[PDB]
Amino acid sequence: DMIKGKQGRFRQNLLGKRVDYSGRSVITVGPYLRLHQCGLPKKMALELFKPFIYGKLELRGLATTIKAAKKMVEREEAVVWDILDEVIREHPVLLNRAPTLHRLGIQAFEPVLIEGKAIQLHPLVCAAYNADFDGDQMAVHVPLTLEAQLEARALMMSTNNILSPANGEPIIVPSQDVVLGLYYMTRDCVNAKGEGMVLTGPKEAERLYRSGLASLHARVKVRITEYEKDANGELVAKTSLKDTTVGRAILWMIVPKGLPYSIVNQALGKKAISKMLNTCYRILGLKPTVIFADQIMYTGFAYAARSGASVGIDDMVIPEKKHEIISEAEAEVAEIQEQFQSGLVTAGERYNKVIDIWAAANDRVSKAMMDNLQTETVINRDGQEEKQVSFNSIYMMADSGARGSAAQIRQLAGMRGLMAKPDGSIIETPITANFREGLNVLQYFISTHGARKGLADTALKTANSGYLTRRLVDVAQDLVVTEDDCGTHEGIMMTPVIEGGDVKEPLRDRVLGRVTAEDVLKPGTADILVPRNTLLHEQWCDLLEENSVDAVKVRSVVSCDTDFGVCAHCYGRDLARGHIINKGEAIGVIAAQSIGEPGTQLAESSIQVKNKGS
Amino acid sequence: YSYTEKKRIRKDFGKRPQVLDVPYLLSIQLDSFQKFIEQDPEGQYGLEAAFRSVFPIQSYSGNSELQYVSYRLGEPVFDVQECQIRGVTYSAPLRVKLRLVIYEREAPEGTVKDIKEQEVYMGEIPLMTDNGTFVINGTERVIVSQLHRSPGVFFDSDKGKTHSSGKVLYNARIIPYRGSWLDFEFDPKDNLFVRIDRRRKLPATIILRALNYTTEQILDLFFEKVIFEIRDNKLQMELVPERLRGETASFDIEANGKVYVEKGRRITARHIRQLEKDDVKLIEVPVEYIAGKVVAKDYIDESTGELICAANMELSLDLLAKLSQSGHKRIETLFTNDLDHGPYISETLRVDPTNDRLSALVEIYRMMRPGEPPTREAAESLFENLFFSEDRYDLSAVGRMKFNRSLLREEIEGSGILSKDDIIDVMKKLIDIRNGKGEVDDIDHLGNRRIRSVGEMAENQFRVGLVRVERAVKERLSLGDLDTLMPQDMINAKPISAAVKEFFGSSQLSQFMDQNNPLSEITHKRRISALGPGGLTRERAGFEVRDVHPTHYGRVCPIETPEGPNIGLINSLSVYAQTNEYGFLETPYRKVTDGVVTDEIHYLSAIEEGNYVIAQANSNLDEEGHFVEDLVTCRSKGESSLFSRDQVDYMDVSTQQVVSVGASLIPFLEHDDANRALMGANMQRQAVPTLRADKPLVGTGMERAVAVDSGVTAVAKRGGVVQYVDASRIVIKVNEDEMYPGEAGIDIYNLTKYTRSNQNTCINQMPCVSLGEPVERGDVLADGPSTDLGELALGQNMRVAFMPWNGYNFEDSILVSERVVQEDRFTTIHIQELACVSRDTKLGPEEITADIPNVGEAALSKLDESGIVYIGAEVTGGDILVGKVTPKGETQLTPEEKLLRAIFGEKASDVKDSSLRVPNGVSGTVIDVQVFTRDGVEKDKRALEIEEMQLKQAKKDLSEELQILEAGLFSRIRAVLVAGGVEAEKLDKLPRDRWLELGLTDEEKQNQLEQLAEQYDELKHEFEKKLEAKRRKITQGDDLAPGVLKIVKVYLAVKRRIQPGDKMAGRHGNKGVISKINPIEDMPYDENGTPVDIVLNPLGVPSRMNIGQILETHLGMAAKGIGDKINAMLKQQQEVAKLREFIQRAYDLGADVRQKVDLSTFSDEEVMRLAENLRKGMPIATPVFDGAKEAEIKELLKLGDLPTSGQIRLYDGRTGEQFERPVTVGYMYMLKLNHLVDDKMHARSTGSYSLVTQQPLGGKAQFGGQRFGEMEVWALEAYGAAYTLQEMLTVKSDDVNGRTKMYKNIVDGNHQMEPGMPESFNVLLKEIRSLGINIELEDE
Ligand SMILES: [Mg+2]
Ligand SMILES: [Zn+2]
Repeated sequence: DMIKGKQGRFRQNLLGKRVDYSGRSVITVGPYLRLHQCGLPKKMALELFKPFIYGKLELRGLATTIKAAKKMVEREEAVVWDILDEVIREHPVLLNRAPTLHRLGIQAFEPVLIEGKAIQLHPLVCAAYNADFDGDQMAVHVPLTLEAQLEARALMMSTNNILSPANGEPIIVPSQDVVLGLYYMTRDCVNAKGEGMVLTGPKEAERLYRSGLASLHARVKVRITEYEKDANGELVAKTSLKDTTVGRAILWMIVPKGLPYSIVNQALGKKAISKMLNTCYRILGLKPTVIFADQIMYTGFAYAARSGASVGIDDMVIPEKKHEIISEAEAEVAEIQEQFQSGLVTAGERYNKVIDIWAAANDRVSKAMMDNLQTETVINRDGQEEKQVSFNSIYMMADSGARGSAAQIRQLAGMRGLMAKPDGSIIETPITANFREGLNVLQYFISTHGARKGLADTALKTANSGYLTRRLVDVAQDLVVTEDDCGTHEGIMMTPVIEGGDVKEPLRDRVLGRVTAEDVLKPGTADILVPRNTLLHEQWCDLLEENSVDAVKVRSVVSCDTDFGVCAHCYGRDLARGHIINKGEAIGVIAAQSIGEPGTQLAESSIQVKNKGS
Repeated sequence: YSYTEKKRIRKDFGKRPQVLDVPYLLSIQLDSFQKFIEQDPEGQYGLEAAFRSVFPIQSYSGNSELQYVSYRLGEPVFDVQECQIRGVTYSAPLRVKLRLVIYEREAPEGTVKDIKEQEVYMGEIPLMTDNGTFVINGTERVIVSQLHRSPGVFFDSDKGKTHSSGKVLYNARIIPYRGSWLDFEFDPKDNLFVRIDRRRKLPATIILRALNYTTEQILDLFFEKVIFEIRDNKLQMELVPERLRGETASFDIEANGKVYVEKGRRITARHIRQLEKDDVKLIEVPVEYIAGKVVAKDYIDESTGELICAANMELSLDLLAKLSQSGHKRIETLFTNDLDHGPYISETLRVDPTNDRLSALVEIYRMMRPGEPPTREAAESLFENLFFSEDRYDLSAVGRMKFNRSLLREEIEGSGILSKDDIIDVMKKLIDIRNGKGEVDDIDHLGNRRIRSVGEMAENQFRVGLVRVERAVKERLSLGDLDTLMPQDMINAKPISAAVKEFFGSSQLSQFMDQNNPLSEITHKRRISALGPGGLTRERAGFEVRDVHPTHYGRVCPIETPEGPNIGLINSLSVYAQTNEYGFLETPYRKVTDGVVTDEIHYLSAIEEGNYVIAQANSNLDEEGHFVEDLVTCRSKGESSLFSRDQVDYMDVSTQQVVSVGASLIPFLEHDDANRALMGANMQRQAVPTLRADKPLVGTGMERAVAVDSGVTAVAKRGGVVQYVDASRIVIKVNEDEMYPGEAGIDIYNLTKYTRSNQNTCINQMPCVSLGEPVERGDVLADGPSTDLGELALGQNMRVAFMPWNGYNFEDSILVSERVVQEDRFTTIHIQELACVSRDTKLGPEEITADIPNVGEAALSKLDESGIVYIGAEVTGGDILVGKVTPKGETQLTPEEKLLRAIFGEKASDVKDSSLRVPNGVSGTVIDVQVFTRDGVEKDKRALEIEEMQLKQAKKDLSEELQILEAGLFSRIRAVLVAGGVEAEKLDKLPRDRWLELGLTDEEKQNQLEQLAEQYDELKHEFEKKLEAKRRKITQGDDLAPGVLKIVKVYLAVKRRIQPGDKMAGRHGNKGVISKINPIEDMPYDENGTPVDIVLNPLGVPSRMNIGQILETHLGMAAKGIGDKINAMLKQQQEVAKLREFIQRAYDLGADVRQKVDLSTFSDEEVMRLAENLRKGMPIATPVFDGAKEAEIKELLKLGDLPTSGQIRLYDGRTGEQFERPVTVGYMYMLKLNHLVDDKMHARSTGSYSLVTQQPLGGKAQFGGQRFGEMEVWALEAYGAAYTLQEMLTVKSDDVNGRTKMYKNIVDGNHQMEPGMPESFNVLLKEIRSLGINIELEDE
């Protein structure tokens, strides 16, 4: 029993040790921080770095011996705090959050001494940690040796890990407040103060906004000088007059040179911001992307605060024609039930009919609510009136992609649809009321059942996930990249998976960053498009898009020739960095983590061709 | 209204009139324990039942019977409060009357001797307090009720997972209250198998064999016969027409001269009707048809005797021929319809190896006791005691009721033991349902789940103690001599008290009271746990068990249950529910007389509820119980639909009866999603009492019920007038009505000040009333923790504004203004207890003296001569809490050295200190000290002060009562002295004590003066003896454990202020961590200049669909607006008239309201007082489902002269510029939860390491490091981080030389390392080598 088992050994004391120089505390927002830093309470920092303090105190000669250094720390004089500030300067610390699902559960930050007993965590990384500020705690370790310092700053630093190891897409995307602020900033209105005046640049736009002589969103013609690296790395300024809003210019102040103005010209929602970050990374590189993200955060918070967006009870308007629709559907259900009591239709048929008519009524009310709420701002220009995409705060929260989906909008202001009984069968009468109104005992009771089942599901799902990912990481641990290139020509012929109706996933994304098994020819023979095995980066993928290559044989890890591991070429590039895989990287563990962590949310008569083809 | 109610009335919205008032909330515990003790004649539930169950105890044929008469509960030696103070269990001695009777050894039976024992003492039984809890060692414990499967028989399906080929195999399980389990299951081959509790599955018929039934009897009892007659030729069969249902014809079915079914045509419905109307009984049949059947009985050759065919043998031509020639006209075959009627007992008999009774008993014995040769009587006794012994196997009265109901018998009362007819009917019902003429039971039905409360479990455990002691006494009375011993050497109290204290103390369901909130206590006491003994484990339990059954309606709360891993297994009980006579759950409903909705209420259980059509509570009734709508919405068999007015049988009592108390406390529940209500309630039960609780601006009205029913408030028992008010006691003069005629006196209530609760919170009571105020029975005298004037005030109500403020409320985090900490409104007091124990070692007892080796006089400065801290001293971490010395032995000093010691004064006995020190990093004030001395030659100095402090108070109380009685006696002495010669001039000016020595003319009057003098003496002498007794009880040593000389307890109290990192929450499931304290100037302010208190993120609303907070904010803004208006009108003091007009127009506010308030109070004073209490804002009461609609909120906002839309224009406190689009502001009632950052925060650099594996200690008391688990290792491996992981693995934890070398190297300002091999690996090597395995570290 002592050897075997969890409590006994290997798991507990030989894979699950208890390190020194470690702490734990509650996490907090701290918006003013830079992306690459973290707020650390004074007293814990002093306790951790005690021996460093003693060493430096003795080096400076302020204390003759170690006991005098201890006494000097226990008095806590100004000199001690100055030495602590000086030693902490470039020393990085490791932050960890209890369920380390993937490799982003441990990251390094530079600490900044602060008052208080709470750790301050940079907002952008919360998504990576799956961290929430509701009493979650985090542990903090200190790397001691020089190699540890170099490792923390090089491999683990926040700015070096912007791409998820699972897929190439960015992890640090703005979450909720930032996107709301930016959305508020970029949306335009038909008529406001300062409509159509011409500004020489963003600086006087800000002059106007801060002085209250012009609205933050108002259509205007501005002269702007964008830069484009179209030549072989030279930037060419093109300067012209565009018709935009004040807000988009204000945002434009931050934006680095390389990006087209068009990027900001639109509504700038969640998707738009994500692809903005993507383009900024692909064109300029890492450092501009980091600084641009920080600027975006700061400006979003500031102008979100200036907006003053709130939520009152009258902000969610019950559609006027709900009651009619419901009474009509009730009359229809009554007619179908009476026509059942005479016995011309089975019970199941009546069941199906009622469920379908109720679904139709739900769709009707939903569409009526969206029509009512969406475009209701009938504000007036000089003379006659006009209508435009409303500025209703709940509507902006829906449309921006900041919080909520159409389903939740329905759940707030419409009827909250059908429910499932324990066995999965659907109750005949739905919940016609919404949270703005009041439910009654039955409808509540039903929804209570729903929520209970949901919660229990999440619990068991988490347990099963954890277990599965543990097995996965266990099996694939020993696989290592041992050789540079095995030199095989073999590979798997990869096509775009066209499941039924259309192209669920295109080729270009499917092939990006894979080396080719053999040269592919244009649709006309002897027109080699790609030499023997080349790593397919974005430029090659776009080149393939310009042509009409359909299927590409690419070297796969399974067919790799290397003994006892894999070679760089057979694997490919994809990483948090962009380049070909480096020899030595443990791809087994990264693969297992990447597969495990997301695992917590888990008639036919005629064919009809959709597009004109052979 | 009552007086405390007249003090501050709460404006109640709500349209429907409350017909039933909330019952006593603690009914369960009190009623159950009352039923448990309950000295009663007729043996019902109660100790009496146990005694009669176990008694009479007869010797092993020794003819010495022992009889039981009755028992008596001794008077507790220690009252509740003093028992808690002194750290002993509050209990009563149990005394039982017994008789020993000895007969004549060799004569007709007749009592030779009967001796009656003088109420022998058989141990102590703990008593329950007034509130329904138990003090077990000076700690308050709660015994949670347990939900479990009721005894009886259940028929389950268990399909899907049966070999994954369908084959739904049914099973009947018989579970008794006391005894082994019985199980009947099927098999793919339709053989019905029995499996003793948890063994292999045998053929069922064996049990029928054990019951003494022969094969022919069984085949008679179970299968339906089929008759083949031979009349004049060829095999004619007696046929019941209705049997032909569904059968393709295999032969030509001719009958009575006419072919009916042609050979080959399947019998059609036309043919079936023809044959039925024709009344065909017998039909001739071809011999091929019979050439396949099976024989029922064992047909022997009656003439010669030789057997031919056996019972249940397949027929062959030779057997048919022998039968036909033997002369057998009537053949009985079996009916095996492979579709409906199967050969089940037949096939079981084929697999059944046993034939005779003896072989069956042998097989049973070889199942129960494998390996020992079975002897007949051993098997007989084993089998008898297994399932049919009254003592071992008992179902219940309830078990029997369920058993008879399952087999559809009208009779409820049966015999406990399992009779054979029972088993046969059970197997019949099982095979019947297997055919499909019956329904399976649902485990989740509350009709199948019974509640075992405290008294029942205590009774069971006590019975177990009795069976132990009975076997023991049995043996002792058998072996030992009969007539020598008296009935007290024979009975030992040790096992009874041992079993009872084991159950009460170390059990899963007996747990510490969750004592930080009144709500926490009250909800903890009314809990129903499915864990504990005979309960499912959480991991094993299926999702189906943890679902909410439609039966829970109005009995258990669907929404209040911990959201942790054991979600769904707790299910706090609803408000109005009660326990049945049998321990089931029943809920009230109002009767419906065909048209009128009457007022008589009936309590219905689950099954009874299932049948009827019950109307909803929120149905509109006008003045006579008539429905406004013609078709109303009801539920009849667990499904809702529309019924006509004159169809409803019952109607819900009130909207609240579905939900528990916790959910009923949340306002605007109707607008909150069930999930967020769940989390809100679960968290809200963790709130900590603040310094001065005030009240919720938005409540539900249930607050007074909860506060009163919990025992935290002080409530008047007999109404009277407040005589004396102090912040320690309230003294009341009783009213003459309730005043006892003989020896009444007055009532005195001593309050309890700051003591430590289980959760380390403060428990302080404040007086409400003032001198000379009249109080009535049931008013709130003193406020308990976090309650005001009778109302629950869990937290405090502050002005919130919903807006994002420079991303400081980014996520659920919360921003708070420095004004909140300045005003000191979220600061809580906590309380740690510390204990120093001085035991007796064999090298010598340790000492408490102040002479402590090599300590500076700084440490002694704060200690008195006795060695105890001064009361009121401020201490810090590391200071010596108390002084103790460890004895030192075998010093063997040289004589010159001894002389030196003598002159210097050095003590050989000491040289070591065991003195307790304040834990690291905790600093507070010593508020209290207690001393417990097991042996002590005399009371210690400190003991004397503490005894006098308690004593003087007790003395004061007795003196006060005595002084009142003396004043009365003196008044009466003056009234007698006035008779017999009036003397009022001289008397009143001479002292009162000079009235007994005075005289009067010799008459009966002199006799009366002597009477009153003797009464004066008697009152003095009774006072003195009661006082002496009380002082002897106080002084005596409180019995401590063996080996401990004495104990000193010290209480520290610490004031913790709110700071960044603490967790704060609302009532609707919104959470957050306080992120920053802003200066007053930065906070937003309205035009008027009032700043907001909390700035809360709006984005928490849409995805977390809790809309209750928005309505709460609006209504709270309305209430504070009215309160502001009343404060403004009151500061100028216009006149009573204006105030009355304004308050009346406010209190009315429309119509249809059940309020009826104002204008009955004294025209000026009581109105002025009520205005003073409401000037801070008028408290509202929105009930759960009969709540305030939007229009009413709009009206209330208008009455205050505020925007009806609930949004205001706001100015940015930092910049001064206006915010676009006005924002929602208003007051919300928020709570501070028990998760305080200073308790959570923790760090270590280097410290103590563990003994065996030289890793740093685990824990918080000792510094302790974080656990770098395998997942983190994997995380590091995903990176190329080899050196960090290496140092983390060896230098940081496990390498001893490595850690010291690294410490020195770091100190030197160099950063390298020397990894070495971890010590734990060496431990692993040593442990593997301890087996027979040689594992060596090779080298080359
Ligand atoms: Mg959290
Ligand atoms: Zn390869």
